[PDB]
Amino acid sequence: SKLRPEMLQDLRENTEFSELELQEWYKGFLKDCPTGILNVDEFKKIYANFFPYGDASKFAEHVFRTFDTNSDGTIDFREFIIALSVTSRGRLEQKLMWAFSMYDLDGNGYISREEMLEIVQAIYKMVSSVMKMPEDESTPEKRTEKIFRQMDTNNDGKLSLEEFIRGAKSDPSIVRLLQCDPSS
Ligand SMILES: [Ca+2]
Ligand SMILES: [Ca+2]
Ligand SMILES: [Ca+2]
Repeated sequence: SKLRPEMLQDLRENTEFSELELQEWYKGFLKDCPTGILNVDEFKKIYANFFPYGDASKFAEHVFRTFDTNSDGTIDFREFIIALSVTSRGRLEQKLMWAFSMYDLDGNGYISREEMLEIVQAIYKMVSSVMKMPEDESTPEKRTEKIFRQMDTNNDGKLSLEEFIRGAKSDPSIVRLLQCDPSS
């Protein structure tokens, strides 16, 4: 019912959750996923709460690939909570590291254009029914077109991690966030 003391400490180190929150998350996790393992179909049902199932499905699949760090087809409680912790309470630097690890489809250390386009397409499909887009990045190809041509510094047609991180920071939602840096 409850995390072992040895387990608990490993997760306090690798997440930004308190012990109480970890115990509460674990209980609730087993509550909702009795096997102790989340598979892809389950993960799609989670996303389907927030956006329509069919639409959200391909994005969900990519997220799952990334959460599933050992890459076996399921997510244990550890992979879940660590992924949750990073994405929801991580440093900005390490959020983008994780986002990069998602876009780099074949895990070679570079995002190719066709890797980018693919993710961007999935985000657009999930969202299509409910958010209405800017004007110039209001099509996956157009967007992928903006991103590369703002982020590919050395022009090899690939994004390195450092290119990725630097460029993301001129996203408006980051430009906003950064105005809240408590270093004033
Ligand atoms: Ca796994
Ligand atoms: Ca790649
Ligand atoms: Ca490059």
